[PDB]
Amino acid sequence: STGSATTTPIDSLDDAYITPVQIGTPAQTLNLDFDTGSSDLWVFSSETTASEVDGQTIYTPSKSTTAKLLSGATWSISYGDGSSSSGDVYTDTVSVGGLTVTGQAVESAKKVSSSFTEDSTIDGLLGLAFSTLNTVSPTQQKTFFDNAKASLDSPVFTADLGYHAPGTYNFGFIDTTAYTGSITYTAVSTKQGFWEWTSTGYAVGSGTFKSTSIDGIADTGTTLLYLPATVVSAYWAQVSGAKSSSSVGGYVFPCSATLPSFTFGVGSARIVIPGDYIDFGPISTGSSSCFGGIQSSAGIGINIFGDVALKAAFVVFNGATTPTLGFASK
Ligand code: NA
Repeated sequence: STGSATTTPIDSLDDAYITPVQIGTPAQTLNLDFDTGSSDLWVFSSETTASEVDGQTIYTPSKSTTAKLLSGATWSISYGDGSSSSGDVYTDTVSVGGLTVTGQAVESAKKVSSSFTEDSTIDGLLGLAFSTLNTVSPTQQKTFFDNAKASLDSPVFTADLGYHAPGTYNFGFIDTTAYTGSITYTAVSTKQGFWEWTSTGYAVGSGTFKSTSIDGIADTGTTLLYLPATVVSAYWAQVSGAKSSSSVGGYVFPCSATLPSFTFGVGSARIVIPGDYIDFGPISTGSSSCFGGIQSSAGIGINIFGDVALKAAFVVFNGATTPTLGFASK
């Protein structure tokens, strides 16, 4: 089997991407944030505290003929941005892009933090990291990918995120028309439960490539590119008037600037992030200070290749017995 679903930016900055997901019988379609940096599939629901729901579409298990309470199971998760959610668990039928899993754990939110309530466009998350990070207790649950895997034509999914445009998540096949050149595969460590890999270095603009190992994760649920402070300072030093602002919470730059590209290494291959991808616009409405898309990872404890980096590539998440990542230009 295979599945193919379009993923759409939630706003004009590509802050996140939503993908429609069918849950239950008859189908209830919710727009989920597919997150390769977490392992829970959780949704706004008929159980979510009413004051914490503001425009989201909810899952109502009582209206699904295939829903069953997973008795005694609870979940609670905290993300890198300080947001959180928690609740109870149902099993139900879940379909993505025509690929169906029966008996998927659907984690129903009783509580969500303010950042979730305030984002009316995101109805929940669908985690695609390794199932060792799933928060369900006392019986840990599998991701949608892990449950689908054995049915898939190939044990893979691909992320093809757009810049200011829709893109695609495919399950079970490589679309050889969706990229240019060849795919370069690189080793993955699953020790921390993430799609963790080592980039071979970077360049700023037309500058020379610096060969240096950068361990980090491929995370579709993170908007920005978080890298070591040395790398990030080297980038922003090429932008006149750029500075790190403790008041704003990262590097800002004059909105009048033209940003340089950023290149990262994948083995002997190179992925180029155009400068435009690194502009996240005014810090507040009407400001002439713009927020940068490359930020320091210092204090986060891991480097994160988030959407700024991933949307410059066709990315293969190879879930074979020995997992690997693949990157191609597009
Ligand atoms: Na922000």
